[PDB]
Amino acid sequence: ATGDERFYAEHLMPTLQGLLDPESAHRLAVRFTSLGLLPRARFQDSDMLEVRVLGHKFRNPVGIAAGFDKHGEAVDGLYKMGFGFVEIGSVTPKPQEGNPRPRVFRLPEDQAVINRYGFNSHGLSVVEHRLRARQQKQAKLTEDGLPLGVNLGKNKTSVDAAEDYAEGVRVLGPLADYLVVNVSSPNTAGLRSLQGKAELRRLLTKVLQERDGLRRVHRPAVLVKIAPDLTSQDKEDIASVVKELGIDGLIVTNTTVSRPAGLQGALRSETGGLSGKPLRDLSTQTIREMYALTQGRVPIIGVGGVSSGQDALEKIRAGASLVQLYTALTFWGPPVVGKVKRELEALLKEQGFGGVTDAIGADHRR
Ligand SMILES: Cc1cc2nc3c(=O)[nH]c(=O)nc-3n(C[C@H](O)[C@H](O)[C@H](O)COP(=O)(O)O)c2cc1C
Ligand SMILES: Cc1cc(NC(=O)c2c(O)nn3ccccc23)c(C(C)C)cc1Oc1ccccc1
Ligand SMILES: O=C(O)c1cc(=O)[nH]c(=O)[nH]1
Repeated sequence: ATGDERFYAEHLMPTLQGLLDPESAHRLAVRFTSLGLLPRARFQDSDMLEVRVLGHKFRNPVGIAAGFDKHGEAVDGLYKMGFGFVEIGSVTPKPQEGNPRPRVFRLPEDQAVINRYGFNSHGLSVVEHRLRARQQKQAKLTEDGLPLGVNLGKNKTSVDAAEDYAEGVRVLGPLADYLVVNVSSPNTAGLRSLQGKAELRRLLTKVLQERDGLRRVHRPAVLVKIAPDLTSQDKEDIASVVKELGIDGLIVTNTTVSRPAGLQGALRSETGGLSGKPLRDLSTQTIREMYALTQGRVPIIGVGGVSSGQDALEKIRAGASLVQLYTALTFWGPPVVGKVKRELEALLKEQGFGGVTDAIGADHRR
């Protein structure tokens, strides 16, 4: 536990959060990150944290989840924070404002957040030019083990979701190491309902056709991001279509529209997706189920409620090859990234694993 770690968690972050509502704080965090105004990330990544998956090398398995850098403004500052990979978005085809404010809420007693941003997005064209301005720098980062993902959304007024996602593949696919199709945002009408098995097969067939049409060095992996709120039938159907079509991986999970018993925050009954600690074990159980339904042959990125090495390793043993976090960054600040990495390496050694790779799916072999 470095000095920075306790100072940020016990003094600095609680003070700033006391002065700034969550949306204003989010905006200032993006600005400061984009300018490089961050503490020293001292942790050096060891060989045991390296993972090779989705056609790329990841120097460590801890990424920043979608929704923090929605518009691609802070990618290099996020690598400087120590993340092994960065995912931007969600990005919609046209710019759109999102839902009226207030639309973000903190539940500090639960280590949780509720949000109904509604896909506020600068749009594909603005994000395209931002990534083009650093495209070759990113190629060098990716070669050195720091890949980039892009998360694709749809506009609120769209009549055909599949054409929204196709446009995103055509415009940002050539700039991404992997693309994400959300079947799971809680704050757009009809989005998650993209589950009708034949409809989902139609959607993903069109996405993969568009992807396969891109030139070889600009052809990304394609992943599906799902909610934790699916029925057992929904999960069976998703696993089936994913294997049938050759989808490259899954992200598990988005926020939940459930409200687990025991939440204490005054704002627990606000509409929106809940993230952070109340989501942690629901997300881990969804990883465990999707890994089994796909026979361990489809890489999973595990996400929901991760703030320690134990949280990360539980998801890896359940089936994740990589993990992401977001809500913990908002309460701990930048030092949380090195904390998770240091604790994960210690636990791997304690449990007798040679590295991250040896622990993926290990609970299923017991
Ligand atoms: C404020 C906020 C905005 C988010 N926006 C997006 C988004 O645009 N697209 C997406 O796929 N997930 C979005 N997410 C979900 C996260 O990517 C992640 O799946 C979820 O928050 C669980 O991780 P966590 O508990 O570590 O925060 C958002 C989450 C939060 C808290
Ligand atoms: C990494 C980070 C995050 C945040 N905060 C948020 O992002 C945030 C929040 O506070 N609530 N929230 C709800 C939904 C979504 C986001 C949020 C803040 C604010 C408290 C200013 C600062 C941050 O970086 C620092 C901290 C110290 C020194 C240098 C950089
Ligand atoms: O409201 C959004 O933009 C949003 C919130 C969230 O939790 N997940 C997502 O995919 N989008």
